[PDB]
Amino acid sequence: ASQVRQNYHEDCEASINKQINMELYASYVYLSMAYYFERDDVALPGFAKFFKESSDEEREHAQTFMKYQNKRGGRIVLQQIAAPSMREWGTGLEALQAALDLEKQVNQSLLELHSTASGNNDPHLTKLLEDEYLEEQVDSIKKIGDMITKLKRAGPTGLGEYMFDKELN
Amino acid sequence: ASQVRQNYHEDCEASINKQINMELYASYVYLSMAYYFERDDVALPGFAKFFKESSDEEREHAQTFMKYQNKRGGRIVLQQIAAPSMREWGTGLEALQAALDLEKQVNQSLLELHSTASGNNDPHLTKLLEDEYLEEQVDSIKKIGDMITKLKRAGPTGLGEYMFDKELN
Amino acid sequence: ASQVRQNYHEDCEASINKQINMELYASYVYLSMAYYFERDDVALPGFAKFFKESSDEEREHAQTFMKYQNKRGGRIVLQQIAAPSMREWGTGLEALQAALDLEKQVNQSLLELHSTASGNNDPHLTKLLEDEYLEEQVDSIKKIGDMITKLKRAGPTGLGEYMFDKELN
Amino acid sequence: ASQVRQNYHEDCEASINKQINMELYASYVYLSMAYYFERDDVALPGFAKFFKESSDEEREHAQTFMKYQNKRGGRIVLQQIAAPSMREWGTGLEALQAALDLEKQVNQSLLELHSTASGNNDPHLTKLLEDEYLEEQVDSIKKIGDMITKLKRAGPTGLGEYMFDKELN
Ligand SMILES: [Cl-]
Ligand SMILES: [Mg+2]
Ligand SMILES: [Mg+2]
Ligand SMILES: [Mg+2]
Ligand SMILES: [Mg+2]
Repeated sequence: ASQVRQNYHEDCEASINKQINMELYASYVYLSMAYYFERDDVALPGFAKFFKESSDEEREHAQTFMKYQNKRGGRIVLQQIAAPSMREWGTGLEALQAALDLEKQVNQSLLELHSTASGNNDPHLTKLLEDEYLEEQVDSIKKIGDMITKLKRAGPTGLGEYMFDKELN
Repeated sequence: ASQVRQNYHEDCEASINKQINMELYASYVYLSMAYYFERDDVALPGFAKFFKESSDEEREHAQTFMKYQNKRGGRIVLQQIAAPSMREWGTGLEALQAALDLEKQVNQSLLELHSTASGNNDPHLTKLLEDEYLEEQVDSIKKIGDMITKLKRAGPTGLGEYMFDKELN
Repeated sequence: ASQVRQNYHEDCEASINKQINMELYASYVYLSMAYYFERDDVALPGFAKFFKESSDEEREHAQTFMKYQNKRGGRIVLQQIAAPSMREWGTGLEALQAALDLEKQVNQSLLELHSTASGNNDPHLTKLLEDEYLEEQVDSIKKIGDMITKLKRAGPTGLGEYMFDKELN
Repeated sequence: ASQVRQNYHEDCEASINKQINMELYASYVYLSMAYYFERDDVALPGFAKFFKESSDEEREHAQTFMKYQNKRGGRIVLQQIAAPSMREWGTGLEALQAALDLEKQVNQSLLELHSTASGNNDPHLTKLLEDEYLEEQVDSIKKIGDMITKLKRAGPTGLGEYMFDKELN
């Protein structure tokens, strides 16, 4: 084992590798959305910027798990990053709804990782998950939920979508 | 011939003079649009400003071709600048659609001159076209396409046109 | 077709989608290398920083192609990003040798795209490739070649690798 | 009991007293190392500085536990600080290896305290341990592991030790 490894269960190590891939996948979904909103026939620059920033944040979250794996003496195993399932994301509202679903899927995986860490009596890992992942995940879900409600109020299509996008920019 | 002339084909020289006239014509079209949008019964100051700036940019493009003709030792031949095809340009959307078509007509002319320059083995001229014209032309076409999509989303008439115009201003 | 599309061949559009994927793959390879060099049993922070920066630059290159696709009215079609071919990259020298080979593979792909663009008489695309890709690619290959020579001189293992890494940091 | 005491188990109080002593001992070990590296026949000022700083940090960790004991209404019971096990610490590498082992021994003790606190349903104490101790302990172990790898690469004796020490200074 690594000279640094202590109290680090193989199941936690393996689950962190799976979570790295999930965060990279989420980053790729948001990158797809960002550039979809820059198509000449879509032209929603506020949505584009929101998803660009979201993509960067998910990549940073993946990198924090990679750093964490090394800190604990685990070994990073990277796998293929699947392309998002659709080429086009529909209306701004449909993209936000897909993002909300994805954020909750990621949250569920993080909570399952927390359960694995707790069951293996790894408080360093439960602290990481609580402070660096679960907190931001709840804030992200709340933000997207607010945005969905605001967009339903404004529009969600036509002038209201145009105005909502401008406030988002 | 001019003491400076070297590798400069008469067909390229003549086509440059045609491009100068086309750019001056485009400048005149956009000047007409700019002041149409300042009529008391139109009153779209964002559209007016957009077309004023566009008119100035096309005049600058014409001047860069005039400077180029002199750099290569060709002789500038200026001709009449045709009146724009319309006295009144309709809605903001109709003006943008006319602008998109004009920008694509200009792009086609520039690409045809690029072909003439390539066929005459004139890389100084292909460089000029690529760097000083074709690049900005694609960016302009993309910008106007985005604007058309945004205006169709906002409006394209009534309150949405009013709001889109303000964002443009 | 898109309202903006002009002189943009479907084969060029498809090849741009391939290049986006290749750039994202290169970004992933360099990300893998960066964190390999942060393992507690590797501990080469100069190499880690070099590959982190390289990863970010390749992702930016991918994003510029995504923006380009939209500018021309093509449609981004993302593909799965393959896993890097190795979990462990060996010595610093072996990683640089792998990077040199990857940079030359990317260069070959860019030159093939350039040939496709030239054969389809698309000077906007040849300009993009020359100015935004081929130039930086030659500079990157020269930099890595220099680094390989310097590391062979210093080391390439032991104290020389330790000292070379410091200079890189 | 103290007027402030609430949900504070006597076993946790006693274990905090043990940890205070362990931290003071670690501080003394690192103080011994620091001055060993300032002997005229050792003369490794980077190692000396690293261990001086480490000694101060361990004393601060002990003081935070003393403050904590008082915050909860426990009573500080100090114990003799044992002499370090060696008068002479050998090579820089041997000292780092001894430090790694000591850091892991302290980590094990902190994890045992965490288990005691968790079993006694004391989340204020688990929070202290996670945030103020376990986090820095993993970072310290990773840093020392990196240093051991770097020193093995550089040297670990002779010129490599001289150069590694300079980088540490
Ligand atoms: Cl006329
Ligand atoms: Mg263990
Ligand atoms: Mg609606
Ligand atoms: Mg065409
Ligand atoms: Mg009580």
